[PDB]
Amino acid sequence: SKENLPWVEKYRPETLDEVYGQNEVITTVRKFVDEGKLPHLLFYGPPGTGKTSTIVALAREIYGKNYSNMVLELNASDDRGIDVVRNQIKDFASTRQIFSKGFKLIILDEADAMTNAAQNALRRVIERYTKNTRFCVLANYAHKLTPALLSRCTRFRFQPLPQEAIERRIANVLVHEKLKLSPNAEKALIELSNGDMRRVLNVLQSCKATLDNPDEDEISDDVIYECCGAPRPSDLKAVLKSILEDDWGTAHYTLNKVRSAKGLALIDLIEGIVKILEDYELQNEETRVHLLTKLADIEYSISKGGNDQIQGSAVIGAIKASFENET
Amino acid sequence: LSLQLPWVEKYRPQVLSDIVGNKETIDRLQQIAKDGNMPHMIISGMPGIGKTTSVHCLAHELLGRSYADGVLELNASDDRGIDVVRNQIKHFAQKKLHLPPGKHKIVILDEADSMTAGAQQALRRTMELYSNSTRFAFACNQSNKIIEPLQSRCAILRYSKLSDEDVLKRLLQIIKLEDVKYTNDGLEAIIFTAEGDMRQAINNLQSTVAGHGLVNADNVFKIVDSPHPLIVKKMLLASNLEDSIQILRTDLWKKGYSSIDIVTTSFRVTKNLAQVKESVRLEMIKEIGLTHMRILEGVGTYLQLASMLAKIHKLNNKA
Amino acid sequence: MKLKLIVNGCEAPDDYKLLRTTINTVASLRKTAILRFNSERLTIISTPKDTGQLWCTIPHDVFRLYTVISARELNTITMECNCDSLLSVFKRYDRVMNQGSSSNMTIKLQSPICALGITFEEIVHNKVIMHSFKVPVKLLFRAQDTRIQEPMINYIQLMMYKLPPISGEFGSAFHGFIRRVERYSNVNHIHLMGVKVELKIIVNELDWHLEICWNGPLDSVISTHEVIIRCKDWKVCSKLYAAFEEVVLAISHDESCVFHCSLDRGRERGQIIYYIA
Amino acid sequence: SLWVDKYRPKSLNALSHNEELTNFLKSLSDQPRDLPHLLLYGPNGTGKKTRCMALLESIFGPGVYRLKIDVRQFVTASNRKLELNVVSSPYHLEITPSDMGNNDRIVIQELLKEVAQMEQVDFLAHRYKCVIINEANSLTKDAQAALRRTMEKYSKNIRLIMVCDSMSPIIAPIKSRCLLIRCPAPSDSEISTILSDVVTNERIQLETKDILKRIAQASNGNLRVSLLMLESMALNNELALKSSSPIIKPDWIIVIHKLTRKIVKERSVNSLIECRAVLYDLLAHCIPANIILKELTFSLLDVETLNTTNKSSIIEYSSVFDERLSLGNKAIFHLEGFIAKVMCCLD
Amino acid sequence: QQPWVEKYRPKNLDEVTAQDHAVTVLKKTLKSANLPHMLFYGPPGTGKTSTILALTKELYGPDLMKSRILELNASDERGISIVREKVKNFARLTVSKPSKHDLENYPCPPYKIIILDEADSMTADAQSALRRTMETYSGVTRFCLICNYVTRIIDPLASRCSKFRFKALDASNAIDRLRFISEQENVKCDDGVLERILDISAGDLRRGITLLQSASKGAQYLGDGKNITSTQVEELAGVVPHDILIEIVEKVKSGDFDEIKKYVNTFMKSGWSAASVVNQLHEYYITNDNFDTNFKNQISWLLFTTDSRLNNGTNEHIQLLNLLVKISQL
Amino acid sequence: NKFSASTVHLEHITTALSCLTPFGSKDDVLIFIDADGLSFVRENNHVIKIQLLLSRELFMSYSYRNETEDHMKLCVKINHILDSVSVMNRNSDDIVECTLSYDGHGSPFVLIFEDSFISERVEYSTYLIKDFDTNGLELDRERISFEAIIKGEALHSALKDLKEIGCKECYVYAKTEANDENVFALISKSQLGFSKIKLPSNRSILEKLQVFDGDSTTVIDGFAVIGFFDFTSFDKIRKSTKIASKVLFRMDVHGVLSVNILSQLPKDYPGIVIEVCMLEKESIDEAAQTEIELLMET
Ligand SMILES: Nc1ncnc2c1ncn2[C@@H]1O[C@H](COP(=O)(O)OP(=O)(O)OP(O)(O)=S)[C@@H](O)[C@H]1O
Ligand SMILES: Nc1ncnc2c1ncn2[C@@H]1O[C@H](COP(=O)(O)OP(=O)(O)OP(O)(O)=S)[C@@H](O)[C@H]1O
Ligand SMILES: Nc1ncnc2c1ncn2[C@@H]1O[C@H](COP(=O)(O)OP(=O)(O)OP(O)(O)=S)[C@@H](O)[C@H]1O
Ligand SMILES: Nc1ncnc2c1ncn2[C@@H]1O[C@H](COP(=O)(O)OP(=O)(O)O)[C@@H](O)[C@H]1O
Ligand SMILES: [Mg+2]
Ligand SMILES: [Mg+2]
Ligand SMILES: [Mg+2]
Repeated sequence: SKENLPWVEKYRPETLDEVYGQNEVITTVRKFVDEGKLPHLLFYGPPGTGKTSTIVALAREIYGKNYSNMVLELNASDDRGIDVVRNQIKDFASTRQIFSKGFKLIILDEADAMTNAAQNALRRVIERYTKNTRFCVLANYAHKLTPALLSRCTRFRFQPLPQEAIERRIANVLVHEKLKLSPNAEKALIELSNGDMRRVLNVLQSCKATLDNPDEDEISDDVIYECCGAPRPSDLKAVLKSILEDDWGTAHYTLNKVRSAKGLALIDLIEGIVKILEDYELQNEETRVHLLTKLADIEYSISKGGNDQIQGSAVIGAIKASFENET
Repeated sequence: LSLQLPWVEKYRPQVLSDIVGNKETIDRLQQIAKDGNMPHMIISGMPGIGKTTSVHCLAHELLGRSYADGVLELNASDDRGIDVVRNQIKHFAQKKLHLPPGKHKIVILDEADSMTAGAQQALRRTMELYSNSTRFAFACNQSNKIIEPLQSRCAILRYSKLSDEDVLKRLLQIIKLEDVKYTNDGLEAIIFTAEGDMRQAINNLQSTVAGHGLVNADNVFKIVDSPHPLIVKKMLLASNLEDSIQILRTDLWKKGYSSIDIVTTSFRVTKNLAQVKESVRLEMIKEIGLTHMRILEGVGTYLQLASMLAKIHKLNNKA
Repeated sequence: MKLKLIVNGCEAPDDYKLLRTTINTVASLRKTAILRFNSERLTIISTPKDTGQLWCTIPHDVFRLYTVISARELNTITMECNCDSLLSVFKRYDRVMNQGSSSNMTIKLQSPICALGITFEEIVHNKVIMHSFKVPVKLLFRAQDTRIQEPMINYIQLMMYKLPPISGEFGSAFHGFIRRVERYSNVNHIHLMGVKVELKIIVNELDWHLEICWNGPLDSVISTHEVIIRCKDWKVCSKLYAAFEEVVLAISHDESCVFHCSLDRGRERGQIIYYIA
Repeated sequence: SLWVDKYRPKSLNALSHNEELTNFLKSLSDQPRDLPHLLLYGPNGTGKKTRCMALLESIFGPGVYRLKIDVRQFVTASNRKLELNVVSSPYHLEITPSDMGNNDRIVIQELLKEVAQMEQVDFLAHRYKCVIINEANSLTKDAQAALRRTMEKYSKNIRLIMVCDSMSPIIAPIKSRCLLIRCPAPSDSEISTILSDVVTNERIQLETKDILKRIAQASNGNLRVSLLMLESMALNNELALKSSSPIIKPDWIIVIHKLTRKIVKERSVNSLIECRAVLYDLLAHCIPANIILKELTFSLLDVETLNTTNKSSIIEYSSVFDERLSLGNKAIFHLEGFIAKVMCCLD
Repeated sequence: QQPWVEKYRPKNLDEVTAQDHAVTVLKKTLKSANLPHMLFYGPPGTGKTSTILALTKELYGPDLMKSRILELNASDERGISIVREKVKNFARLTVSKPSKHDLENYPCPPYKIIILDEADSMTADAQSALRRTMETYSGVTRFCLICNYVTRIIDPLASRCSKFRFKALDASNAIDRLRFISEQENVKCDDGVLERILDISAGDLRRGITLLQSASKGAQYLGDGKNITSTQVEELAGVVPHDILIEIVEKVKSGDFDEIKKYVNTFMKSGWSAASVVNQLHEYYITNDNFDTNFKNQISWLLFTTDSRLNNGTNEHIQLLNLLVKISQL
Repeated sequence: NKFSASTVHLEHITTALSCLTPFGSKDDVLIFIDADGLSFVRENNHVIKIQLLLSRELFMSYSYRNETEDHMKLCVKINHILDSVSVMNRNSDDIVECTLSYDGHGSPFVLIFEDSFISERVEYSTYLIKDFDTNGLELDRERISFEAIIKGEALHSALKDLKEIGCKECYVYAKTEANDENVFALISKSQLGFSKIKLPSNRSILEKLQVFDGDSTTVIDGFAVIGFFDFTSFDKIRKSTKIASKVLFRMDVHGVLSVNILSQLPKDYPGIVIEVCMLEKESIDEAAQTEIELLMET
């Protein structure tokens, strides 16, 4: 029945040895488990880094078959108010351990969605029952956590997934699905991933679905770019060359031809040209300022709708009028 | 598993002589503990500087063997409503427990900032009528969250941020009782990453010794990161745009910090930024808020942060 | 505008109990009620203007005295009266006759806001105790009166069903059928069904589905008919059927439902119609 | 009676302004079965509501002008027990949810979801009921998001003819599902002809027919305004339009003109406080701030003592502060900012 | 019968045109049972609601549709409480057993689909309660989020959902559907038509079908039996004629403020929407070869600012006058 | 279907179901269906668990055609069955006939009620089973610290008094003396203060009290068994003690308490075996037990 699951949930790490990327955190929590003392943990990082998998695998290693009766997993799908904090968490922490001779674990996922009233009442619950229960807090926005709750929990930062970890997980996925990935397509997948394994799996599944014969054909860069609808690395430099080297009559034609050959979106081209221009050696310090302050406004206006052609010409104008400073 | 408590709870001070920091306040608390007459007090300060372990130790020393039936600790985890104030606190105040002369019952209302208004207004009468037998010890993080009539009857004790030597002394005591190998630079890094928080110093030290054993700068900085407000300050106080964009990207975007967190910390850093003209500071506040609105509306991208930094540099160079 | 009537509950029990059947229903539905005193007939109205409307016809022969004169057409004057006070007075008379008495009700229109002088007598045991009451009412205008008209119901090829009388063998069974859905607390919509004869109470929701059935005999005097109704209207239907022997049920396909009640006084027959949208 | 509502055309053949818009409405009414959702946009006073009524008359026959008014009750989350009048009639329904306030979602999610789920099966043609949403541009962008799917899913039994002016604050999904019908304002010749029809019907004695032309140019393509002006002038002159009859104007227009004169003449902080007092007086009369800003701008641009630079600065500040007011909560800040910027730029 | 937009709505996945990168994946899903959580985003009128409502049909069948599908749009309450109770209880519900006919005809996947249409109108607090609902019951239920602005979906929700971008339907990839609908309704059109309807309606087949229906309803009203030309289409679309926009341009060239203000006052009386005249001016100024690089570089930003201000729901007269006056000073 | 069960004793099923109402009445109830019978396992906050036992002899019919699986687990909302089975079985001439059935996974739980002329039918769609182990909240069979048998009426009166006096916290005493004296009291911490409800040592109320050494075999005299239980969980057995004749109390050294309600219609069926397992509080305080002991001394 696990083969009828999405690839994001099908390839969830069941053990702590299947969590890639985060090494200084896994190798610390494993020593915490082996020593026998597990402090109050806080897991922080971008989405899709492996926090909710790491904590569940850690608790599975700690408790084994007693996971169900020794773990209280509460998330944003539950009414984690002050009444729940005082009426469920408190009596789960107060009651004695069920046969494990150790501590209980209370996992508060998406704790950034908890109110300040429910977060200022958990502090003394954490402090009082530290002997027989422990608290793990998972969040991606640390500005919604109260400073005292941030002080009571040991902080572990889940960095964005490096290229090597993403490629080693991609190898396992390819082995399990009997798929093939071109060397030029793995780099594109890693670049579009932005440190998220969920994006890796959700793109690879659609790439497998795109292939006519998933047992003989290979997922090239064309397959990835067509499935995810992203501009090619050549279509992101041809448009920039037209904007920065041609006139105002052919740059528009090149842009509208690139946006019509494969139906590319304006925002993807904007965010690709921004990355391309970030490597430029602009020697005015005002060209960069103008480019950023204008392309950010165009990006903000795109998110609210409006005329597409007007914004497409505005990108050309903002890139052209900025390099006039450099020259 | 094991019964080994975390060092935050294993090394919680049980006497007033082990609480480091605020020497002028701890000495006064010891004087109160010896003399006996304890006035109503409000202890406030930053988190983790020793505000709870001070009141608990003071109550323990002041009451001796009568601690079980002489104190009433009501925290935010308990229903501190108006009914509880009118019934449980009233009945504890009306209790006639006989104590050594000078000693008084102590109502340790920890986290009193979260208490409602009607409960505090009933507490007004509670400390007004029953003041000869019981005494109230409010512990908070912000003194303005307790109503003015309640603050009038109390003595305000303002705990301060702990220095780099008191925390070092307590850390050395812990390392001496736990046989931990260390190096001076590692301990200095622990103090630097603690930011005057003893709890977050003990936690970082425990994590470092569990993960690597030896407390050096590398083993510390590879498990606990430098404080992100001090990196946001470095990013916001740069000279060129290509030197602030580098600190933004390689130290806040590839490390895993959310854009909304960066903006929220930038606002706080700008509020406390020094050697900056007030017009520049207010313009920076406006530009940070304009990006905060965009991020809250959905566009939380690195390009928006780059534009915010570019506008900050624009207002810096001439405006 | 002179209005005066005399009621005797002990003299005629049927017309009197139908008056009890009309007053209880207009009390249970909503506050205030409309009373049009036509020169030959009375009609007690509770117009919420989705919520249902009741139209009960009360003849002029039910009361001992029906003197009604007004300057409007057919001596029609229309009252708006708070139902709680008249219900209390009526319950007082019920207790008066329960303790043992045979006195009559003298109801006079004594003075646009007016009141009814509902006065009667009670004897405890050979003592004279006079019960005087004054229920404040308002005078509806003729232009306001013509704005209220009885809802129309048609059955081009629809289906009315003859509900078995409650005095028969199947009357208690059908009453239990109607009240079975009333036992559930978390019910707000009931889906009636019509097959030609079976009727079923169906309540389908996200996670649970009632489907109560009537397996007894049914009659339809002389195609699918389903409607979604509220539970409170079904309670009102239960109360109306409990006090009526002749009950007529007609179901329209996704348009409306009508609960028709009739008492054969023969003489003009008193009828109660509950229009349900 | 009011001459606006006593000479209103009640048919598609009685509507004499634009022959091109009548010939398109007749084409729409030729086959009412496949009538799409309609969005009528144009200048105020053109007669978009009258043309909607004429289209409904041509589709559903006569009887669309007998309007019955019933008040429906809606309850919010906080149990505020809000209120809304629902003008209705046979074959069609009329709602101005924007009047309810920011809680227009609670009426477009109840009335528009209860009349779209009725199927209107009478005694067998289900047909459709036309719902007219007056002031479709005043919705709070949440009434439209709960309306797009509502009118897309239930289009079989309901049709929506939304009437609005300047359909900028209408979201793109709503305009995508609606056929946009432009209603241009009549020229001065058509307005003069209509006023001639009224004056010969009402038998008032006019002299120098040019007066009707003057009313047409003063109304600025507004039939309602022109008819009200004509009635006021005839009543104040005792049914005799003399050549020197004063063209009466709305009082708030004169007050805005006086405000413009004060701004042009006096440019100081105390004059700015007096301008705030005038603005508060105007705001106390439920005059929309966007209309006040538009009138202030287009009356300051008519001053003959201002050069091109000052007028360009005025229009730039007008656009900036209009955009600021569109995305704000308190309009007094934006109005004061615009007035202060104009005062600073003039001197 | 019915409006042409609803009459010609796709019923199966073989009539959704020009979206060949997101329909092929969903059709490959028909054979397997590993449908991921879907995030459908794109321009309005691109076929997202016509794609999900067809994929659901192909997956389940009409009889299983009422039991294995829950649809929540913006027209009903979708607060934090609703997400926490109704959606969670539907996700916790066991998969209904298909009938023999359903199994023998339809693939009948062992999961249900929760469609959240117009998810961009959902608060960020209610969106946070779905993050664990789509992951704990991912093997019993599936989620499909439909929106027009992907930025209004929170990043944690966008990470768990596979993103399918629906391309804009221009005159190159959506011409076949319009030509099929026109032939099915016996609409006689000139050459050039059905390529101008798809250009006036920028990336919106719904508007391109409604405009064709409107143009046909007048052609069958005149009764002359003539072919619809390229001027009538603009006449019922709202496009400003090339003789009034030319007057606008040649009045802009003479930078007199008063004459421009008077002509704009006359123009706004005709009822033209500013969002169309700004677009036409953008085309005229960008495509012209009589203007230098600096003029176009400034006109692009001017038109962008005007369009952004008009998108927020501002007065068209003030913004149009400001734009034209600014152009006259370039 | 795969399982079918019918009965007429709706009062017994209603009483069994009303014992699950103290645990919320607005959540999920998990049902086991095997050859022995059908049960309702209900747990709250992983600190207390109640389990019914309706034997197959209780119903007149019990088929259980499920040959493939030993038991069937289904999860439904509890309030609806509570509202349904409350027919009170009036009009004794025509007894309302119950009919419980469950065709399997995907099928809804059916409650057909027959009133001779009326055949109503309620379908309960089952929910996905939560990943929780009912074996966790279970007591040892080798580590019993004490075992006591108490009559239902005295225990019910004790819990009623504790509820009336508030009883925010409760304690349990179990001390056996060498002179055959057995003491059992429910000491409580309430608004009043320190209150003790000592059960009588007579065999009519305390049938058998045996205190062990954690081995369930040794009989040590002069030792005391202390159980600190939150009265929020301890009050859940009050409604179960209102229908019981004898109650069995067993606790181990790991702080779990098993309240075994013995309820004493067909002749073959034994009754409703209601088992309420409860977890002990940690009791970080150490002088509280000393004060309990001193209060029991005098
Ligand atoms: N280090 C990793 N190694 C392997 N798979 C990973 C890793 N990190 C994430 N994944 C995959 O991404 C899926 C989602 O990650 P989760 O850990 O469940 O959520 P998360 O990473 O904590 O992000 P948030 O903050 O909860 S939105 C997992 O089920 C895995 O399939
Ligand atoms: N001055 C101090 N001397 C010794 N240990 C200290 C000191 N301040 C804090 N600690 C340590 O901090 C932990 C206890 O923190 P608390 O004193 O409860 O915090 P607090 O200052 O009351 O802050 P809040 O209000 O509870 S967030 C133990 O690990 C103590 O050893
Ligand atoms: N690819 C397509 N093929 C055929 N018809 C299409 C296509 N895309 C859109 N349409 C038509 O566009 C009209 C509306 O389609 P929908 O999918 O309901 O709208 P939409 O894509 O959801 O846009 P919204 O609702 O504003 S987000 C229908 O008449 C469809 O037939
Ligand atoms: N063709 C016409 N002939 C005469 N009067 C007209 C015509 N069209 C509109 N009117 C006048 O316009 C008035 C109503 O305008 P209204 O519908 O409110 O305009 P809008 O819909 O733009 O607000 C009516 O009083 C009517 O007299
Ligand atoms: Mg997670
Ligand atoms: Mg503390
Ligand atoms: Mg849609």
